[PDB]
Amino acid sequence: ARAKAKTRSSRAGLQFPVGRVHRLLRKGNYSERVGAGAPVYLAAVLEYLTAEILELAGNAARDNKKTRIIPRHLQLAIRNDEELNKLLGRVTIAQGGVLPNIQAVLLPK
Amino acid sequence: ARAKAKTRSSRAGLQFPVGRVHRLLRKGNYSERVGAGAPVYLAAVLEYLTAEILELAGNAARDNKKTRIIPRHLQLAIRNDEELNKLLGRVTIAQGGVLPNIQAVLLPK
Amino acid sequence: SGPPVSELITKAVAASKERSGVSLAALKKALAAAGYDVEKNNSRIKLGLKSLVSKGTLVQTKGTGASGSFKLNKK
Amino acid sequence: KRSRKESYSVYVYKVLKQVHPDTGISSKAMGIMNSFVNDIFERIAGEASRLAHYNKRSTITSREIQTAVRLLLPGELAKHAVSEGTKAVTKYTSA
Amino acid sequence: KRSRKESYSVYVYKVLKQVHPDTGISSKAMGIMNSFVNDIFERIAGEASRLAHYNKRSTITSREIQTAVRLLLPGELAKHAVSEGTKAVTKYTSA
Amino acid sequence: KVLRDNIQGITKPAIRRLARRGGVKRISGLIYEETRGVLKVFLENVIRDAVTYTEHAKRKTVTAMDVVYALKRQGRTLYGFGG
Amino acid sequence: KVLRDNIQGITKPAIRRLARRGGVKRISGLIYEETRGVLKVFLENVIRDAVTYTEHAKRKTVTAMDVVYALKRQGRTLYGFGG
Amino acid sequence: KPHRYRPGTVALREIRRYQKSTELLIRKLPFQRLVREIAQDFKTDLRFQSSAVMALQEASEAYLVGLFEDTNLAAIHAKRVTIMPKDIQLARRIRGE
Amino acid sequence: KPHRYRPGTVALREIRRYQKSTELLIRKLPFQRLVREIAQDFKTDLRFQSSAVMALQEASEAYLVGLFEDTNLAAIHAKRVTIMPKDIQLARRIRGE
DNA sequence: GGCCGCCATACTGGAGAATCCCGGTGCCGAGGCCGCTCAATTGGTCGTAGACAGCTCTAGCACCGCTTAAACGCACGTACGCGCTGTCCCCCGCGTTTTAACCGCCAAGGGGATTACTCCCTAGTCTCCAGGCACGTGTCAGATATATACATCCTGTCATGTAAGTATTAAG
DNA sequence: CTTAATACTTACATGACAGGATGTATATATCTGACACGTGCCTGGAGACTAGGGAGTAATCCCCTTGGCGGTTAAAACGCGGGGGACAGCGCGTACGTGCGTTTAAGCGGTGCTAGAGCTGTCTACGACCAATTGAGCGGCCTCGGCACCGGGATTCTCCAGTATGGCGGCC
Repeated sequence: ARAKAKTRSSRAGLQFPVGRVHRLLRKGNYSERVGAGAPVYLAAVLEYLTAEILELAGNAARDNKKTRIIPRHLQLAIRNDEELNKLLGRVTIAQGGVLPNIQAVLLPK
Repeated sequence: ARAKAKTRSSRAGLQFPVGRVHRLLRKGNYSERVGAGAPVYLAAVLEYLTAEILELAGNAARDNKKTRIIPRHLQLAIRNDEELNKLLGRVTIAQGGVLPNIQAVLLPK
Repeated sequence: SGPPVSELITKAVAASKERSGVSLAALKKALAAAGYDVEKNNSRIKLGLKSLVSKGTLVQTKGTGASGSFKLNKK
Repeated sequence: KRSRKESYSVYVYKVLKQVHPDTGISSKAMGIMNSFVNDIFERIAGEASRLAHYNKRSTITSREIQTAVRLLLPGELAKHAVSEGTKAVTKYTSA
Repeated sequence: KRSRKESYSVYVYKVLKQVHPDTGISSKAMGIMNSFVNDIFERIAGEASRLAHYNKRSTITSREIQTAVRLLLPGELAKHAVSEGTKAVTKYTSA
Repeated sequence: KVLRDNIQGITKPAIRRLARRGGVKRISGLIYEETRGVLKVFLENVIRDAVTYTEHAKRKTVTAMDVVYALKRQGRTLYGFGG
Repeated sequence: KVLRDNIQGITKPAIRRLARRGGVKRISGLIYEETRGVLKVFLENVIRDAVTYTEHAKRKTVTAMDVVYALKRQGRTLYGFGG
Repeated sequence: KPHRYRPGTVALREIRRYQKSTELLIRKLPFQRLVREIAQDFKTDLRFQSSAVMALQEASEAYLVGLFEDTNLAAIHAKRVTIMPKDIQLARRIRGE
Repeated sequence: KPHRYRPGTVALREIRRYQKSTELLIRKLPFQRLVREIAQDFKTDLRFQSSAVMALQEASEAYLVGLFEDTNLAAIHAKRVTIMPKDIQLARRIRGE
């Protein structure tokens, strides 16, 4: 007489796997127990951040008239947001390129 | 009734508490199971490191004609060892001061 | 139009006659005090301040070319 | 066949279609996003472990995770992530 | 009525009197010792936890700590550190 | 009770003393207020972290252990304070 | 079998192009050997950690995930090869 | 005449003295007032362990010591003895601030 | 007379191009030879995945991006536009190594 | 000295090419479809973790009172940053030549990984003893104070390297 | 006689050498409190045994790395030139560096408060463990059109040649 087993991501109405995140925290050895709202809240934060960065990636790709995300778009999206730049200052992107960044003394008169 | 117990620090013949380091490893959330040679190995490493830095501090204190260590001696001992500086480049020391260091252009003539 | 800047520069250097000579800085600020342009004509002053050292009415004291000090000739 | 190697492809794919139904994504960008989600996951996990250490807590709860967010994540995106995380844990609390 | 607070006092005292029997101790220098012991212990323990994760080993043995010494401790000291560690595990197995 | 202009409480000669400890020979007049702003931003970040530690602990008094944790999470680890 | 000089295989025009990506327009004659030296020392700082991982893994084949760990240890966190 | 040292003599003497010295270089009471001031701007009536205030004091002092030696490295790299704000801005931005 | 660009014009065009570009600037196989060379200088006859070699390549290229950006900032602060190894040493010291 | 002409350099319009912008075209990652599996789940359950409550007691907070340290401000003074050319210097632009990198194509096996096996190895726990911290104290090393000695740095002083007028005398 | 060239005496700065004086280091008396040493205890470390699991070890295979072969031209590399850079020289307006008295508020010494920091009993919320079950997500495949690669015209870059203006140069 077992009821229908739904998913905690759908119970939060979210897309990241709450079960996988709670599993990885239980086996990642960061605490003995994990609070009930902790993986849901963590997954919500991660999904919200992923949502902004994917929106920025799609906007940058559309601005670059391309319909598929390339790592160039990801670097241009991350480095042009100040708070994400402070998040990912020391983070290396594979094949992302660099910002177009020239100093004013480097440009001619 | 019972065998008379020696500390595992005494079994190693080392001064650092093997039991205390072992329990701080097991309760520090690094692994649920810990191999036997790990805390004695780490404790020997720590005791040797403190032995070296205490030797350096003692010689520095005898240089300044002071019988007792001061954190000025600690600052002089850390900052004048290359590999210890590599260990503690980003570490701030309370009441330590800095090295006597004047740049060559700052000196007269 | 007006007179050429050679007369202006000679007046600027003859205004003071310090024992240590007028810098290019002090003389261009002196010419700006007169009202003569020193910003776009700095190439003209640039060539002039070596043409006059070469021509011998003025001699260069301590600097080289147009740098440093300048003083009047002996006679 | 081989053993299944779990990754974050399908969830990133769904969130991308939520924010952009029209566009595609490359597998290299997919791996970069997997590195992003794993990196921030481990950062927040280590920070919450440190807070559980400092508070001597056997359990990391959503208070700990919120604390780790507001420590790590800068400013207005952090307070937003608080807002959607709070809304999410409320509507998950109401099943 | 008070509660005990643990520190690394007597061990560093023993080690100093071994290397310098006539040298005294200031208390805030001893605080720097306790904080240094805690700092380096946490660094090596976190590195051992990460290596245990990366090799998928749920048990941290002396090999993990040896790797951590080879990583964090630079060179000459690390070589000496391996020397007392090998001699210590040998004499511990012999005892 | 309200505190208004204590950024000038860190005096200019105190900045000169620190620059002597930093080994600075000549200190411009613009150095002091820029220094005040830089330390303001730095200590604002530090106190943000350490307070966040404090209300996460459900405490009201700022303790030195929280100061140590906040400093070391910015890569500025301090010894001698129960860490 | 042995190799003796492949640091010069990292060619001068490659360094030129990298500084074009780095935004440097004029690259002194002394730059190239300085870059070779610093890339040299940094690459032992990387590969020492990576190999130490590898015989800690008891392997003989070097994986990229070892490079990822060695870089994130040195604060050089990599996106694009995890897992 | 009264004796008077040249510019730099007293400066270098203070430099060697404060490199020799280990005490705090900040007046403690206005520093405590300032940290209370700044922390009041986040949450009200906030209280401080005084030892934590002195800990913030030497942490601030040593952080500025590191910033100032980096600043002096920039200034001597700019061939100067007088430090100027672009030195500190360069140090912050290269260091990652 | 052939049309010839002023000094830096091709250099700044290359700057715009390679900042626009995302590809690697190092030849993969001599780089692989150097990796194997220094590997056998630590432990003889290691085997290397090719992806690890390109990962080392792109990590080195990212480091070079960072250190010439810091070096360019230093050289501008050093009132120069031709960078020098003194700038690289200064940036290396400021970064803490 | 005035007046008048001549060229250097800043403006100012013209031409060739590197790359962007438009098509065009085949193709191979994208993503969609399909089989698989393991992974999330769900509920009992069972032990347990932290919020709550109450207290308590102590160290920061507030208030106060001398007391000069230090800030402050003013003021002389020397040195600092750097602006601009000058002058040596040097590294990109261009172009060509060579050579091995790249491609792409093929052989072969090393160990990465996977499964199996059996063996170490260590956390836990009741209990037992033993050291290290809590706490108190007590006593000489260094802080502090007082009288000397060099440092040292500015100041005071003298010899020396260097620039210049006309006597004088020799030649027109 | 007139005139002119030089050398010698006369004028200017510069660096070389001695000395004090006060700040800073050097030698001697005090005291104190904090290092340091001695004591209660109870938490902490652990011996024995066990449960049970991770993990070392064999093997094999296959595929993914290593080894080799032919052809291109991408890349390296070498060198001439040219125009930019780097950095010193020197001066100058300045800009703190530093001497010094005041003020005052930090510093130092003294008093009362309670906020709250933290110890202790409760217990009720909490969240992991386990048998089973599934369904969504992952291994594999397979098409296709957005993109990879290719080709032609503009834009734009960008240098390069022809003009006012202004400084530079000459005569009567």
